[PDB]
Amino acid sequence: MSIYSDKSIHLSFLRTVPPYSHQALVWFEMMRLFNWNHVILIVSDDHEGRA
Amino acid sequence: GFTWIVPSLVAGDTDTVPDEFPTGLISVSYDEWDYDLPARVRDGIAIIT
Amino acid sequence: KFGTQERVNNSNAAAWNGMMGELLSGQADMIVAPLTINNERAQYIEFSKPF
Amino acid sequence: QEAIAQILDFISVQTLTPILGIHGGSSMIMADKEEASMFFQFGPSIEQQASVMLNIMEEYDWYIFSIVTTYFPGYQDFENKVRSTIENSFVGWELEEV
Amino acid sequence: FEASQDCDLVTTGELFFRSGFGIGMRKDSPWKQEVSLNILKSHENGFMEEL
Amino acid sequence: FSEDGYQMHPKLVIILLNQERKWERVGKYKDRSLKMWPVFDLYPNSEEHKDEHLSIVTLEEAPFVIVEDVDPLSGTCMRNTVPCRKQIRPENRTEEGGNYIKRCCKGFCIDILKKIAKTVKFTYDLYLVTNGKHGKKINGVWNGMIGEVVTKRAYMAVGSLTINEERSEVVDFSVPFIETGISVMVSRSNGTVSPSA
Repeated sequence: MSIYSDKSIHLSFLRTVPPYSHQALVWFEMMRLFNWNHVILIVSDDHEGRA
Repeated sequence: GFTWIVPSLVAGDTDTVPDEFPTGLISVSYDEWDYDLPARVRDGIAIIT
Repeated sequence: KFGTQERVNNSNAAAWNGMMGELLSGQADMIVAPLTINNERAQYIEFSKPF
Repeated sequence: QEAIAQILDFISVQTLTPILGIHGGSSMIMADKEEASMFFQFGPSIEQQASVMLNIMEEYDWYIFSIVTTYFPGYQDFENKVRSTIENSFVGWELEEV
Repeated sequence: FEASQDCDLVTTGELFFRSGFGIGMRKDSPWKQEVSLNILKSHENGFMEEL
Repeated sequence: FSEDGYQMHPKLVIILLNQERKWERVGKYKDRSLKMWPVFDLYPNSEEHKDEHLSIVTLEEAPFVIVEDVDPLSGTCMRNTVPCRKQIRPENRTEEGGNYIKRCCKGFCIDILKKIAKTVKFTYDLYLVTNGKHGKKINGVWNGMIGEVVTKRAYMAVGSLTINEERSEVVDFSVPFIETGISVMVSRSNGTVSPSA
């Protein structure tokens, strides 16, 4: 869950693996592969999407 | 000639102030009158009603 | 309208006024009119050399 | 103590009964309330405070300013709220550094 | 005055850098103030003007 | 409240650190408006004279000193106009409650003061005269801005004010900034013909 990433609300929280938000790095990494800078993003409206 | 301005958090309690803070430090804080059970509750109850 | 930003009608607003905003929305892909080239607009769109 | 209000937010989540507070920790600024949770505290919003800082600066007409911040919570938005508040106005005040 | 004197020569344009004429004296002259009053009177009575 | 759950319009106070350990509220915030109180005379490091207090009084005359009414909606003087206040007291009314006026003075005279003030670097308060207009000696007593200069209610008086021996006698005057004086304004009716070609 992404909502734990804000240190402000949960300041003691650490996790073994990266959130869904950090998954975009892969998507970003994915972008390297297609050699396309233009894409479209569809997100739900929540703390996780905006993050 | 340089001046500093602060949000609520740094001021904290009115009574305690390390003088490490420079003088002329400008900051915002909640009203003394407001900070009384008297009205915060009076108000809160009014809100409830 | 040709297009001017409006600062404070309710929330702060963009240079979406008249014809220019339409372009910002992506509805219009090109403006072909007697559109004056100026600093204000050049900050957001691309002007050709003056006709 | 700041933490007591957060516990109470959890309680709101737990029992769905309205709770509010008039002083002290319950009053302190807290994480944006989860929509499901119901809760009232007498704490000024970060954005509001930033606005007051701007009004104060405007009153003394101190146009030129910088922001020193830390990684402490709400720092990124503080910049965002200021950007909007500073940006909207016609005046040419200057942000020097963040 | 010279422009009047010859008329072979002419003055042109608009007077720039306007200035008042006042006696020059060493500082602290206890009379300059009186002088100022006196020349003031010269203007007041039309003497300065008459001359 | 607001979506975060904090009160939408909580009461708040502007506070400063007074000398030593004291927290003194410089001002208070009510609703939309920001209340600023100059609790400390000097925001400077302990100097008191600062810019010498220079309450200045003037009067409206066109073009030089122009009074304009500020936008009601667009609160407070806009851009160039500098505030000038005279307690708006009905002189005839006995009570004569005087609330300083909110009309903004602007023009050549104001602009000159603004330019000179920066070099001078002295801060000043500007208001409008009520009694006597341009200084006048009636019977044994003076009137106008000169009165406030004599009463020490004004240090310096600015305006379209002309110069004369009496006033130079009572108060020191600056050097003149514009060529002026008494003059005539008339209609020119016709031109003369002489057959001299």
